[PDB]
Amino acid sequence: TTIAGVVYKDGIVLGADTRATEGMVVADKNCSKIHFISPNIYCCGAGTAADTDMTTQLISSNLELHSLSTGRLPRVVTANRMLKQMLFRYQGYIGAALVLGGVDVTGPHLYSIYPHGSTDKLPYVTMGSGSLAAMAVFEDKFRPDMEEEEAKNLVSEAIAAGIFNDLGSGSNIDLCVISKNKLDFLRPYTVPNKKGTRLGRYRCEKGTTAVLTEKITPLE
Amino acid sequence: SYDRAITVFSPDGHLFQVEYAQEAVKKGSTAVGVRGRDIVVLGVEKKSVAKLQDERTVRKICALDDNVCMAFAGLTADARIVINRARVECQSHRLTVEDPVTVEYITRYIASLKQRYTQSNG
Amino acid sequence: TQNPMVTGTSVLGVKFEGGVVIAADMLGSYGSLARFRNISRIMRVNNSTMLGASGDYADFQYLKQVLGQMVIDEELLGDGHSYSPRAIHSWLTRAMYSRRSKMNPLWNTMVIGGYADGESFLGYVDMLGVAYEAPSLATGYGAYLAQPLLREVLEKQPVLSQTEARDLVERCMRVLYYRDARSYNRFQIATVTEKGVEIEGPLSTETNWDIAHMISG
Amino acid sequence: RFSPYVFNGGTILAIAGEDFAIVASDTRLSEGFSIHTRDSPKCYKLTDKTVIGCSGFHGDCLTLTKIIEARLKMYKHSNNKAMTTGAIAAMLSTILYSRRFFPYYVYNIIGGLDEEGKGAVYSFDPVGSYQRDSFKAGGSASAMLQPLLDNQVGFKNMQNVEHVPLSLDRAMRLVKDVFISAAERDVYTGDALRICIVTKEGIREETVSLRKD
Amino acid sequence: MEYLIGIQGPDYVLVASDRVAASNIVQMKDDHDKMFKMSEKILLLCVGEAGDTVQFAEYIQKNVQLYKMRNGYELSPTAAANFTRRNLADCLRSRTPYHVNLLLAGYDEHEGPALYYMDYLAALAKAPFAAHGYGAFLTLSILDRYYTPTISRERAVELLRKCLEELQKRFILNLPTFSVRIIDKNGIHDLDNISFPKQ
Amino acid sequence: SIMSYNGGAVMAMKGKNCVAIAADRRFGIQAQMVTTDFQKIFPMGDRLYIGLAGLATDVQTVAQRLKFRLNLYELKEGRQIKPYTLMSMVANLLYEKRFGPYYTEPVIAGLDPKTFKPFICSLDLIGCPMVTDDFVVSGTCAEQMYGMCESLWEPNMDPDHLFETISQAMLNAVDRDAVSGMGVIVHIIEKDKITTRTLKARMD
Amino acid sequence: TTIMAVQFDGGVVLGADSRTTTGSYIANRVTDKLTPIHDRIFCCRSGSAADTQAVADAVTYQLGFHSIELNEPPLVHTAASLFKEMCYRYREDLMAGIIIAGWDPQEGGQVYSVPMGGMMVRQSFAIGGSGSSYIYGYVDATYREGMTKEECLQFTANALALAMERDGSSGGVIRLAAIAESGVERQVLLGDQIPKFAVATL
Amino acid sequence: TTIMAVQFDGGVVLGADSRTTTGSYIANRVTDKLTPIHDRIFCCRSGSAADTQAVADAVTYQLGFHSIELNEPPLVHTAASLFKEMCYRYREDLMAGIIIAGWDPQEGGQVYSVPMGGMMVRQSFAIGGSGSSYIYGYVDATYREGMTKEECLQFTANALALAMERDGSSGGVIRLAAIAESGVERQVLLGDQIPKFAVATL
Amino acid sequence: TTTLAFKFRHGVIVAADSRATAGAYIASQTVKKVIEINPYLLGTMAGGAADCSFWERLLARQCRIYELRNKERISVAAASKLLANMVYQYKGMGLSMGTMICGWDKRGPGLYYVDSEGNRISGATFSVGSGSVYAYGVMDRGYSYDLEVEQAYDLARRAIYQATYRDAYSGGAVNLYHVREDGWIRVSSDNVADLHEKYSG
Ligand SMILES: *[C@@](C)(CO)[C@](*)(O)[C@H](CC(C)C)NC(=O)[C@H](Cc1ccccc1)NC(=O)[C@H](CC(C)C)NC(=O)[C@H](CCc1ccccc1)NC(=O)CN1CCOCC1
Ligand SMILES: *[C@](O)([C@H](C)CO)[C@H](CC(C)C)NC(=O)[C@H](Cc1ccccc1)NC(=O)[C@H](CC(C)C)NC(=O)[C@H](CCc1ccccc1)NC(=O)CN1CCOCC1
Ligand SMILES: CC(C)C[C@H](NC(=O)[C@H](CCc1ccccc1)NC(=O)CN1CCOCC1)C(=O)N[C@@H](Cc1ccccc1)C(=O)N[C@@H](CC(C)C)[C@@H](O)[C@H](C)CO
Ligand SMILES: CC(C)C[C@H](NC(=O)[C@H](CCc1ccccc1)NC(=O)CN1CCOCC1)C(=O)N[C@@H](Cc1ccccc1)C(=O)N[C@@H](CC(C)C)[C@@H](O)[C@H](C)CO
Repeated sequence: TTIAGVVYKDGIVLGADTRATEGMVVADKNCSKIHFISPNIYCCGAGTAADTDMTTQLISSNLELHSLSTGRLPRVVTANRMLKQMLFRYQGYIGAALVLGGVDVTGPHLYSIYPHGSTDKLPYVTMGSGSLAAMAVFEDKFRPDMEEEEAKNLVSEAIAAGIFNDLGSGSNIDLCVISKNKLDFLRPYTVPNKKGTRLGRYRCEKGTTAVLTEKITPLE
Repeated sequence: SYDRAITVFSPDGHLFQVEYAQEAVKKGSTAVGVRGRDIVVLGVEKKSVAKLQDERTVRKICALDDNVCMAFAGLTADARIVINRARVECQSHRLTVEDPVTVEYITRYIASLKQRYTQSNG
Repeated sequence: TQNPMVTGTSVLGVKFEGGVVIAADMLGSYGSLARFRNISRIMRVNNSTMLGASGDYADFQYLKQVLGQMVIDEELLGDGHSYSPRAIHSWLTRAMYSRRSKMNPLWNTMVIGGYADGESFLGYVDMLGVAYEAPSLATGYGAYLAQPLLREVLEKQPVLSQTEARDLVERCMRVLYYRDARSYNRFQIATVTEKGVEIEGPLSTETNWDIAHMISG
Repeated sequence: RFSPYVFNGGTILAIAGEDFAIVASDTRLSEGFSIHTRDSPKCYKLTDKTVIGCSGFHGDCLTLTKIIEARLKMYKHSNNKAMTTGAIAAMLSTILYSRRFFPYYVYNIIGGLDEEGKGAVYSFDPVGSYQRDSFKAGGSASAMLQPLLDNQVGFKNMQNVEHVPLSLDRAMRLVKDVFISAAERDVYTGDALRICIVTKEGIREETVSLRKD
Repeated sequence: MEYLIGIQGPDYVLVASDRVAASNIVQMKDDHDKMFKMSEKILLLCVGEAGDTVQFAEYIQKNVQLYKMRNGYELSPTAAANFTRRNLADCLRSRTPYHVNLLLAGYDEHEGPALYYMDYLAALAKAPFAAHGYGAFLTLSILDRYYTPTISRERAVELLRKCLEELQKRFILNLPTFSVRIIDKNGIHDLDNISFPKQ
Repeated sequence: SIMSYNGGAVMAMKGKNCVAIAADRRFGIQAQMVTTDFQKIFPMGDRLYIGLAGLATDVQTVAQRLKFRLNLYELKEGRQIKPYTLMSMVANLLYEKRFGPYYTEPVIAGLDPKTFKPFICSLDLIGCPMVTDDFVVSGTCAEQMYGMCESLWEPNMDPDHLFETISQAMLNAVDRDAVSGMGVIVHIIEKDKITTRTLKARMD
Repeated sequence: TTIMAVQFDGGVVLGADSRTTTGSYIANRVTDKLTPIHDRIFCCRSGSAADTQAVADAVTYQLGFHSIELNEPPLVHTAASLFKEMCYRYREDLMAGIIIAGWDPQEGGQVYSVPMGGMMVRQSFAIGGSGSSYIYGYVDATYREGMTKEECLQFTANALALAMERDGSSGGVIRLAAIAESGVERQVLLGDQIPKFAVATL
Repeated sequence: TTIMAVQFDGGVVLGADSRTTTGSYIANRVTDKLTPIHDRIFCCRSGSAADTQAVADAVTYQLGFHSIELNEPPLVHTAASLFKEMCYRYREDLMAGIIIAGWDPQEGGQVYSVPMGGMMVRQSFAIGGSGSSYIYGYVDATYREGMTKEECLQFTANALALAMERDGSSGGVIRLAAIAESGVERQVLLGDQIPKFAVATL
Repeated sequence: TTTLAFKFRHGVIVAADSRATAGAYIASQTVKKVIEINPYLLGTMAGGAADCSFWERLLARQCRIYELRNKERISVAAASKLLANMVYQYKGMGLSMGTMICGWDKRGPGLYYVDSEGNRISGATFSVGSGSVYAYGVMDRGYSYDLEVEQAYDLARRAIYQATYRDAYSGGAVNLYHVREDGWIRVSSDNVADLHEKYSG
């Protein structure tokens, strides 16, 4: 996992790769790791896939209930509290490293949440197997109050570093821009990796597969 | 749960609920049984012949095990309960003890069950 | 060595136009303790090559002794032949693998920089005898932090000037000082050109800490 | 304690034709979750007729390579002739078994031409067990490469298909294809594919490109 | 160590087991029976751990009989097999798992003869013939070599004899005698015990 | 490995307006084969199949409990189930045992009962969903299956090319694995019909 | 971590480094290790980040409800006692070294230590964290009773600087907090602001 | 244990505690840790008693023969090099932390450290032993270049006192040695002679 | 693996599969598991591939040197004893190896089983490998000393086949050799896929 998150002048940029592995084999070439929490809050997930999924879904649900009862737009601190308290209650057995980003009535907020339940509120964060590379890119080329396209470039650059330098990351770069009045969920923001084109035709023509038994069954 | 005393003593020393249950038995279809030398016979009366009803699904005679059979009189649903619990007990006896079951034993079990229901809360 | 004691962390290397540059902090750590904050982890092996070392400092001192002796031994003959950087790299590979196979490794990971016959050399050697050549090298946490930066530049511009490479190195040392808990804000830069090997004195890295005042918002 | 082994990845392939022999490999050297270098071919030219592919632990790869070189020279000095391919295979077997109780962590495939000019592959296991093949894969992505070649070169599981001998061209595109596919799934396979073709003319070296993730 | 074997014919199921109950290095019983009558047309061949076998087998048995009493008709061999498999699978990840390997033989008035195989992990699989224990490793191949779907019960018994004789030849365990029964439209029939006059 | 105890292989492929799902037929315990006709693919309704590879017991059990919940679903609601819905259902069922998981990796292949839009996904043993547009594999020979699928699969295949493709993939992947094989079964399902074939395969 | 708290007349002075590490990697070079429990009650965290954060939250909760229920400014000893109860009860499940310090209308400036055991003791000054080991001597030779607020400030600044210099698990920036009846004066020493000392040359 | 050695102009100053422990028991509350290797070459021992004693003996042997064979006052660097060779060669079998210091006609007062690794480095001053951990900060904040002999004496005295106060494995008495061209001036600080520091009260 | 060998009136029949695995992965199906030591001496091969190959090759070398030195051919007993003695010196070191030395001797047909464990026993029939039990079944159910040649071929081939059917680590192709007095002869090499068609229908 090679996710990341940054805070700029008008809001927050979230980034993530799309490689999912089992063993040392790529299982999913295109996996969405940027999750919907609330219409103003998104969260990148790294670690145990099912854990990040179910956790992010559960907290999203609880926040929907929350805002439904309050009638207001959900705060980021709330998602942070829910996440950290749940994760801490399970003492790290839920393999969920998270980058929580969102815009509030109080402004832009970015948290990093480790599976043991600890959180850090920082202007920029990275998580995943490729987090060191991305963090290097951030530490090298970050400045406070960036413009939107600048921040998008920085984050995509970080995720790219993760993609090419870490064997755990690969494929595409997904971004999510969140300002005080806009939500750009750019899915394929960049496809820096492409499968080589086939040089042959290994197409098997009808009949080459021997059959022992057949049974057709009509439907409706 | 429902912690309420249902069957209690009356000032004259009667258990009214039990007597009422006996009156409910009195309204049941007649059920007689006799014991012979090499055979034993059980017969039940007024089976409420509607001729549109399947006779099999309303029999008042039920087998508890290969050794013991049983007829009843009164509330049929309650009888279903008692009969099933009796069958289960008949099997459990085989489980805990290699030997099958005596008629006296399963009778004692049924009786104890009924009494337990005469002295339990709710 | 089965259990390393006093150790040094990352070592960086990168080729440039007509030379090679290498960096390494001057820290010897005893676990989490910054025990010896003034030691050189860079050696001048003759005039065409140079060596930076990560890992157990004592074993590095041993290799320093041995290599120094080899260079002296060769220089005594004066037969017009000398050890090329590639040769030194090959020898070091052989040695590390030999110790590895004796189940008694020299707990070191090394970067050899050099310049001979107009070509820039940069070689990596493990404690297991894993060795290779590359335009950029980073040992330890550098390999996770500095190397991604180095590759980003080298794949956008293969040839760098000496000043460019030096800048890149400085920035990488800054990143390492930021993120590596066993590093130190006091490092050395060695350089090979046709003019020879030059090791520059105690350098510091400028640090920005403005993100300290971004707790609230 | 201390482990004298580390897996450095790498995939390797050899195909034997009627008058040629292809030995190809990726160029990625990695360790753990990191890339050591993208320019590290696993192919080694032994003789004009023989090329060796070595994958696995890089230390043992280098060492075994240099050993094979030295012993080639020795044989040349001893018999005034170059080592035939099969001879190199047998020698490699003995050398590998010489460390039966401290093995080289190396998967070896030898590709070349025999004494009749025909192509030949020899596949090895880390301790010297070898056999002659028409085509074989080894290294990390081996299980991804093998099944296709079983189908396309061995014509296995195909009904009423013709047994046309593999040409150099088709073999080349097959190699490029299986490596391109392997780069998709194996995380240890990528960067570049080096291919070595061995014919009566000699040894050509081609270099296709693979993805960098 | 225990041995089970089942061979399904066109209209019958032939089952056999060893008669040895052994502990440590001694045979403690030479007439042990590994079969459990569950229906008039269903046999359960259970084998394995010490108490687990008898406990589990008897539990299943009494539950099947309970079904019969409650409903007036017996479970089909298939329903029985899936019942036992359900019970065994439920206890697999519990505090008290039953380490038992089993065969289930049966005859249905509709589906005919049936033989089932069950791992201790409760993996149920129907088969024309099966075997449990180390002896299986020596007998299954033989069953592969000579079995035909239309085999007569006489020929089936002869095949069983080939298997048991093979056990007498190669197997290091004693196993002198064997319980043999058959199941058809007329229920369970006890056959003459295949035995070998050792001593 | 627990997964390798029984072995097996399950694959699903996408087509034009059709879909395919295949699996080997061997039921074995470690190294010995017990049965050659073991069902690993179960119909969860018309034009919607699931294929479970892994520990045989958990294959059967997950299949059965899934059929339980499915039946209850199609009873409570007056409709057949959508592929996505079935996927989420399986995911939930598996994740309920997060800390004591079934050892099986399910693969769902079907057509949208309302539309006809093809659908293939796979899941963790703890129920993490993964939807693809080409193929999905699960089993002891996953690497071999990936090898074949990455080189044989084409986009818009007709119900005949899809069959040949998934069949060659399954056969040639399985033939390089010792605990997968003893026959291969393929279900090719389309809007009008379902075609079930057992391939001619090695039995060693 | 290197945490510290010194008591002067009208209140206390708190100090901490800002380095948070997982393994040898610095997951946060700028952590705020001084956590507000109440208006004039702070705590210094060391050990597991998750543990100390959770405990700090819980104690803030409890102490908030308690102070509301009493309608009085909470005693520092009370906060320290809540921390003590939590850390002692779950000593086998928590990795926490805490220094609870602050001002209180009844007892003035107070500093309490709650080390990993779960015990509690009031001290004139307290140090904790991995780096504290390297400054025991300095802090022993430099401490003088009757220090002014600014003197304590400079004191903790120097000590923390030394510890950060020596300890690899400590570093980054210096966070200071001054607590008295007046309120809370927080400040941050970074770069050249951090006290430097002569390193041996020849 | 806790050793120390500081370099001044015309020579060096050595210091050590005197506690030798096996487990938590003090097998010798009055150890002599400063061991003479040659007329003006001393070494400070820490770690295994047996190991350091054996190595010290061996080095005294070798250096004696060497100095006789050269007919010259042995270089301090040479003694340090013998210690270095022994400790590095048998690093997996020895538990020794050594500080070799002394005077030498060619290089004057010298101090070298040979920690458990087997490495060797010259330092303006050096500390070792279990107690050294507690005085890194003090020794960092107190050291000043150009110290006089008596200043170095007082320096090591104070540092050792602090370390002994904090470290349980250190204590007993303070042994000091002054080495210059003049010779060797050894002395012992005991009881009230040992520097004391203000302990926190209220 | 799944090799087997039995001696009857007309010599010594030897048979084997050809599968070679590296875990569950099938690394090869074209392995010659019957090593041709001498034109009168064969050696089956099961267990560790490299171990068997190396040690039996060395055995062949030794037998050749014996032939040159003593101006006569080595006996089956002497060859088996040689191999057993060589292997025994490495007992406990982890050599996985179980082989059969077959041939024709001055004492007629000879067959020995030799272990890496240290076993060395002469016998009529033998089956070695992961699928040895399955082979033992059919082989024992069909063996006789008075078997005619083609019958013996059928028995061996079928036994190896059934073995490959049940044993997950046995397959590929059944190879069959016949050892006669004037030397051995390579009888057959039928693939299992074909033998399936032959034996089933
Ligand atoms: C100073 C800095 C001394 O180091 C301090 O004491 C600080 C103070 C606080 C504010 C952090 N202490 C730490 O930084 C602390 C020490 C520690 C390390 C390991 C175990 C216990 C304590 N380290 C951390 O807080 C980091 C920071 C982030 C949130 C990651 N986290 C970790 O070190 C965790 C520890 C959890 C753990 C894992 C396994 C067994 C026991 C505990 N690192 C991991 O968990 C690593 N791993 C991968 C993820 O999940 C499985 C385990
Ligand atoms: C110093 O470092 C400071 C004070 C901190 O330790 C001092 C000063 C030195 C120069 C004397 N060092 C010690 O006090 C030292 C610690 C040590 C322990 C173990 C190995 C190496 C160093 N104490 C000793 O060396 C002491 C010497 C005499 C007995 C006074 N012996 C030991 O500590 C025993 C080591 C032998 C050993 C045990 C197991 C495996 C291999 C070798 N340790 C014992 O426990 C001895 N014994 C058995 C248990 O009950 C008590 C008695
Ligand atoms: C198969 C895909 C769809 C998902 C995959 N799942 C799996 O790999 C699951 C097991 C997960 C698990 C089970 C029990 C206890 C803890 C974890 N594995 C299996 O289902 C099959 N095997 C059975 C036996 O052998 C090993 C696995 C996964 O989560 N992969 C993680 C990495 C991982 C963590 C822990 C255990 C196993 C794998 C991932 O992709 N993580 C990325 C973030 C995403 C996917 C949210 C990142 O971290 C990046 C890409 C680096 O890997
Ligand atoms: C690459 C293949 C073709 C050969 C294979 N080699 C291997 O498996 C080599 C052996 C490495 C080794 C190291 C130290 C000491 C000894 C061996 N291992 C590896 O290549 C790498 N693996 C690492 C993880 O997966 C498993 C192995 C092998 O020998 N397989 C044996 C089984 C075996 C025995 C002992 C150790 C390991 C494996 C085999 O096929 N034996 C057959 C007969 C012979 C002559 C081929 C039979 O046993 C039949 C087929 C059943 O397996």
